Formats: sequence, C-alpha cells, structure tokens
Amino acid sequence: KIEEGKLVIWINGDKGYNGLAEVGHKFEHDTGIKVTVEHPDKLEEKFPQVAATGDGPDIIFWAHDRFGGYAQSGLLAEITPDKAFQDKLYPFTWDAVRYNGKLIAYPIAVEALSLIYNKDLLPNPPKTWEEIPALDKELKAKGKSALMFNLQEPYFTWPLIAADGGYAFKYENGKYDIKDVGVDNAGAKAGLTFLVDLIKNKHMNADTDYSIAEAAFNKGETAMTINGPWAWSNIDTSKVNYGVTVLPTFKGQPSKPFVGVLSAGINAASPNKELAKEFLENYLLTDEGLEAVNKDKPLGAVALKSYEEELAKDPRIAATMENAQKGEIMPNIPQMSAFWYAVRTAVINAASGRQTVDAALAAAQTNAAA
Ligand SMILES: OC[C@H]1O[C@H](O[C@H]2[C@H](O)[C@@H](O)[C@@H](O)O[C@@H]2CO)[C@H](O)[C@@H](O)[C@@H]1O
Ligand SMILES: [Ca+2]
Ligand SMILES: [Cl-]
Repeated sequence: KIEEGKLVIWINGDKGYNGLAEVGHKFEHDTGIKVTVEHPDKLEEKFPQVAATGDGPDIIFWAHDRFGGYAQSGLLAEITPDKAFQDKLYPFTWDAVRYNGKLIAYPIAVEALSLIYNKDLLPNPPKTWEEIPALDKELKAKGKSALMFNLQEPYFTWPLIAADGGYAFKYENGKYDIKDVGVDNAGAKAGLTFLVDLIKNKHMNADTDYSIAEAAFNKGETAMTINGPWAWSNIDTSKVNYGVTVLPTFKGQPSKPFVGVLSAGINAASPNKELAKEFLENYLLTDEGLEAVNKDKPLGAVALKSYEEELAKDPRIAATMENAQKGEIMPNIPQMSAFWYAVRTAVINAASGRQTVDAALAAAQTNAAA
C-alpha cells in the first residue's frame, strides 16, 4: 500500500533526479511533506508491476509512450488541470498524454536524439551514415573510434532503422493498426544491416552500452555519440569541446528518431493525488521548478511555454527540435511495450551474430504484432 501524507516519485537514473529532489526539498520546507525521489532500474517495467497491486510511487516519470499501456491497465489517475494551467503548456504536448480522450499525465519535456560530436576531433561531423566506416578508419589511426552509442536499447538504433522506411505501427484513418508492423520491411532491414556491418567490420562493438559509450565520448576516445539532452551535463563537466547537430542521413534520407515527451503520471492507487497535483502544477511545472531540474540534467525542449522561450535560443535545443521534426512522436498505445521488447531482442541478436538480420526482424515482426 502507498503511504499517505508523503510523496514518492520515480524518475529514470539518467535524468536530473537530484534537481527534482531539490524541488521536493523546497516543497517539504513549504508544507512539511517529505518528498522522496528514487530512480529504480528498468522502472518502465517495474512501475506497472507494483502499481498493478495498488503500490509504487505517487508519481511516475517516463516518456509518454508507456503511459497508454499504464492507463489501459487502470494504473493512472486522470489529471484535472484547469484551462488556465493547460494554456501554460504547448498543445501538442497535451496531445501526447491524451489517452481515450482523457489526459493521463502532465507533459514535462520533448526529447529527441541528436548527433553529439567532438569539435576538436571532428570540426565537420559527417552528414551521412555511409561515410562513417571510412571516418572510423581515420580515427583508428589515432587509437580512437568514430562513433559509440548504446546498442542495448533499441531507442538509440531506431533512428537508423526508420530512416529508410522502418516503422512501428501503421497509422491509417487517424488510428494505429496494431497488426501492421513495419520492423521487417526492406527499409528496416537495410538500417539494421548497416549497423550490423559496422560491427562486423570493427567500427563498433556489439557490447557497447550507455555507460561505455558515455565514458568513451567524455574521455575523448570517440569522435561521436548519439544521445539526448540529459547527457549534455556530464559532457559539460568533462570539458570536451562538443557540438550537437542533425543525425546523419541514411540512403539520402533523414534519420527518424522516435520522439518522447517526458511525462508525470499520478498513481491511480495513490492516497496523495491532491499533494501530487499541487507539487506537479505549482512546484515542478514552473520556471523555477524546471530550471532546478534542468540545471542538473537538461530536459530538452520543455512543455512550459514561458521557460521554453529561453531554452529555444540554445543551439543544442535547436538541433534537438530539428531532429524531433525529422522523426515522429511515439505512439502511446499499449502495444508499444511489445514493440520495444521485440525490437530490442532483434537488435541485440543481430548485433551479437546470434541471428541474421532477416531472422531477427522476422521474429520481431511476429512478437510486436497482436
Ligand atoms: O529502448 C527502448 C525504450 O525507448 C524509449 O526509452 C527511452 C526514453 O524515452 C528516454 O527518456 C531515455 O532516457 O531512455 C530510454 C532509452 O534507453 C521508450 O520511451 C521506452 O518505452 C522504450 O523501452
Ligand atoms: Ca514530423
Ligand atoms: Cl544499458
């Protein structure tokens, strides 16, 4: 059961959870209510596990794509923001947290992947994926590599898979057809094949994960990485001279990252819904609230109009939105979890050589479909 008279908040370990706790700290001073912020591993799977029993955090933070599944399972309270507060956030951010005609979470920030590059190693970053193999060769002469990013999470490879025609669920008639999956079409296969060939030709390592890729880029060992605004902070610290720019094209086509809207839902079983509404609307979703979290780890382009007008100036935000525009806002339908699981297994198996690309994506096609 969930404890009354306090706030428990879950947010992913890559985000500014210390900044968020700082906002909770102020809340505690003003109200006497303790706010405990936690970042459980794989919380996107852990939340529905514990919330299914009326347990868990009062507030859950994650990209909007998971929230449809959460609402369908009856895990999320409907949020009741008045028209005034609604007018404070961008309309399209409200759209991402609308399920079955109901708002099921507070939109916080728009996230998209960008190409992050070392200006000292790479004054002009590559415009195409195709030129990366040769680039890596040059850098291998300095004992360095061209590009490292997390291969354990399909989120990071998806931009390349969707570039030439890969897609999740066919969107027709304003609705998604959940039996029409596009993870094994010619476009998907060519994208994954190119990744697998990078590994096969020693330009990348199939074991590369988030931590390895981050360490490598921040220590100057690799010229490029692929990541979101949250990662900019640790790069700032390491004082590597970096830039953020458009993802490389593939086969002449833009990489198409799946765009997420970090959102805050309220546990349906929480006895602290009023507390949570207060905290979210009048502490977090203010200039000073978002600033506090942003200082810890950049959120991207925030949904709060007032604040995002300062942030849109930053050229890193501009690159994020350019990439967001070339990609697509994730669906929030409940089948998204099966999709992500399917594509994760496929990417990993093909990367490690455990399966051919065709066999990996054929299985993923079956698993993603209902
Ligand atoms: O890799 C599958 C994964 O992709 C997305 O997760 C992102 C998340 O949106 C970002 O905030 C980032 O910080 O972490 C994840 C990448 O590791 C989907 O949102 C998620 O549901 C899905 O499992
Ligand atoms: Ca678009
Ligand atoms: Cl990882």
